[PDB]
Amino acid sequence: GYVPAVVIGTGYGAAVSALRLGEAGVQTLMLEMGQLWNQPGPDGNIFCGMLNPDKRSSWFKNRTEAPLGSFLWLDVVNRNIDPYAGVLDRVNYDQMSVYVGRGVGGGSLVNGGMAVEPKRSYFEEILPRVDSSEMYDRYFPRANSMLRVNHIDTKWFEDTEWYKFARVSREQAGKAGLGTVFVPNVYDFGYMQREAAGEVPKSALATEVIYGNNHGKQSLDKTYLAAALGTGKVTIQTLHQVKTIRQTKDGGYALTVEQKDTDGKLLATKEISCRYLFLGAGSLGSTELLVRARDTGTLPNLNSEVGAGWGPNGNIMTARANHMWNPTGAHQSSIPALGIDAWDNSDSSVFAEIAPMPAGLETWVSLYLAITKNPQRGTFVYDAATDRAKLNWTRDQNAPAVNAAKALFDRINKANGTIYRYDLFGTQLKAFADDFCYHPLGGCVLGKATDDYGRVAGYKNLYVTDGSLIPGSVGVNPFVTITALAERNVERIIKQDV
Ligand SMILES: Cc1cc2nc3c(=O)[nH]c(=O)nc-3n(C[C@H](O)[C@H](O)[C@H](O)COP(=O)(O)OP(=O)(O)OC[C@H]3O[C@@H](n4c[nH+]c5c(N)ncnc54)[C@H](O)[C@@H]3O)c2cc1C
Repeated sequence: GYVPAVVIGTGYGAAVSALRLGEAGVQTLMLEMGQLWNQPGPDGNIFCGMLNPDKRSSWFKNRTEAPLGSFLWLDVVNRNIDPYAGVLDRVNYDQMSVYVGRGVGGGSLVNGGMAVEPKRSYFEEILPRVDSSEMYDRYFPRANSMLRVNHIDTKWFEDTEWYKFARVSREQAGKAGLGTVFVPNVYDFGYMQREAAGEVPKSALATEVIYGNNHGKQSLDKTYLAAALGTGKVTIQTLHQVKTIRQTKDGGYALTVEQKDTDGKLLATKEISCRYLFLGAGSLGSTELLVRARDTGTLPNLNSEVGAGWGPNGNIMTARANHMWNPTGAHQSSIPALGIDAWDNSDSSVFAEIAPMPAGLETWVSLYLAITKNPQRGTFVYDAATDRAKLNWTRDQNAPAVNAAKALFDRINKANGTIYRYDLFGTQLKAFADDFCYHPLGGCVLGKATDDYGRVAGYKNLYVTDGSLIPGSVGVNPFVTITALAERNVERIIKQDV
């Protein structure tokens, strides 16, 4: 049927949008292709941990996979599984694998919780048409509060075995003249202290994050989406995937929406129409919907920028082998707390999170997820034969990102007399993982495919809200930027359009 506003997806852009729509009195339906994650499973927990993956770990795969960096220790726990509506989706393109969350809350279910504001001078570089004072004065603070960002206690951090891995890389980096920074998070650090004291059920301290956290992590279902539901004007329908979007003859938008069960069986195909349509399906999902709509003729006035301008936030993973006298610990909190900030907006910039590893025994490995400044961009290109967007990104397009990450970590290795690991990513000697992405950005870039508030060019009352808006790079973990931009956008759209 008809509903005034429809929001596609339930990640950061979607959740912000729906809350503010509901507070404005606009009856809003959110359509989420994944599950509402609230049913205890066979182990009594909602989510599987990284040491006990099962079908809940994976969106329609037939075998579990080790977390990137940890195959050498965690392939032993991998098992065949039934394809199921699990929480983490590795989306494979030709030369890039993009990891995304599937469920009510999107990537907030599976992410590391790291809540980082971009450097203002970099924000101003990447989005020169956006008023940066309103962002820093109003919208970043608003996002920080609503997301429930918090800060680790420094004495606890210094003392606990669960962060030895972070302290080891801090000391090594310091020998190279390189500084670290604490990383704010939406995981409750007070709860985490109580986990270490044996006072509450463990989650971060029980090798959970990338398939969800059973405790501690304030994902969007607890924050923005709970508040949106609280308005009395928002509902969420799950296992509902939007397939097509058209402008109806009488105005507004009509959607074809497939309802499936958790085995992927098609239960129904529904038509849902609306006055206001907000896309929050992610960099991948929103862009795919719009490239499909353009190239199959259902939104024929979409512009040529739809699909363009994608980048992986310069994501590169690498690892160093510590000296035997610098063990990183068998017990590593699954939530990172420290990063190395070597980001000065130049082409050598690196912001790298000191990543835990889940093996649970001493490996001497330090793992890092680097964020770099690489101008290369890909394009999503509709394939009408398979009805899919294809991302045309080739691995050599990540050479600038690898080069920047390598130059930084070479400094650390030189200062400490250490070498890289070469065996963490596959059998072939490869120190830098250069064909994954946790932070997809772009495809429907703000001011290119849309106006400066995410209004899709060529259409009225059609909005994009999410990581597809960002021009390929933000220099930090992206969800705070997505959230703050979405706060800015929906406030203006409600005032001017609704
Ligand atoms: C392993 C991992 C670690 C990460 N760690 C961090 C971190 O610590 N800090 C950080 O800042 N970022 C992190 N990220 C990235 C962050 O989660 C991501 O940038 C945001 O979740 C993107 O938000 P969007 O709203 O764009 O989008 P997203 O959160 O991906 O949500 C899109 C939602 O739309 C749903 N959907 C898609 N298509 C459709 C459709 N056609 N119909 C219906 N529903 C649909 C989809 O299932 C999902 O629930 C991480 C991500 C991963 C995968």
